[PDB]
Amino acid sequence: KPNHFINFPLAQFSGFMGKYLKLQSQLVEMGLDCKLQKAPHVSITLLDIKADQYKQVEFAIQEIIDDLAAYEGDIVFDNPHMLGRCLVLDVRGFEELHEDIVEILRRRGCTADQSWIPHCTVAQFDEGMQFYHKEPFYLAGLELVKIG
Amino acid sequence: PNHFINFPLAQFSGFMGKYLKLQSQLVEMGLDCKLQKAPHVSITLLDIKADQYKQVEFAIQEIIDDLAAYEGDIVFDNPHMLGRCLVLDVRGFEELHEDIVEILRRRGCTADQSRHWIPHCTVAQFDEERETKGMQFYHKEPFYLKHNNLLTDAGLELVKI
Repeated sequence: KPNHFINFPLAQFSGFMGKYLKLQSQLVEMGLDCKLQKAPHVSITLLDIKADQYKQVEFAIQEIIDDLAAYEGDIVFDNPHMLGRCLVLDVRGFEELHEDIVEILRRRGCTADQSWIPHCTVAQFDEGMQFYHKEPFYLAGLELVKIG
Repeated sequence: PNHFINFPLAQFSGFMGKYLKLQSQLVEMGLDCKLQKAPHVSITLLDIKADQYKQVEFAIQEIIDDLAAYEGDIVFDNPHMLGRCLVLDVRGFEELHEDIVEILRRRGCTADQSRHWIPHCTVAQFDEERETKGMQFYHKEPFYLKHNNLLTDAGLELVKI
């Protein structure tokens, strides 16, 4: 606990990438001691899973993908802020997709953490920034990825 | 093929401003490259055994004592590809290089190569022999030692690999 997680890659959103790299570029100009996040994403849910349950996760993901039009709407990124040692963005528009895939996962006997604040990691620092992107999700990007 | 003598540039806030702005442009274009964190100019490479450290420190110190002979302008320009790294050309360390090499040799340290020495400042290293977009950098740092600052600063260093 945890173990793997279900990921939503943001690298595809050329709109989001534009202002994301711009914010990272800004971190560099200030000369902060940071590690820049290379492949920006949003972790939809953590999992505690054994390899003999991978297929379940597939079907769980498969189910959401099929009914994807239900989860259309706007994704918004805003309010940069610290989260321990990470600079992070607030993500909003994945709440419905989150709680659905958690049900399905538990109904398949996948422990998936029900209880969740959706963020996007920007930079890891060793020890008032402004950002806003409103992304039309509209009309498959979901991965099982292992930690880490 | 062993050790090198280093001139760190991080204390030059003027140079640093422009060098971060250049690195920032790299990040903004989204390039697969690893930025350098402690910019520096390699002054010479040497083949040194760990019992020649004392004699290296002494050469470095011998130059530092005559640092006023090298006062002038470090000029940084021409961001260009040099192998896999993006790299700035550096000018103003030519005598300092010659001299510390001479010192190091009579101290019995083997330094430099027979090939022409060309001094650079590394901006970023790429993954696979990438491309020089029309990158543009120019800066002139004054290189002088202070007189009303007995707090002095940084300078030459001997580093591993």
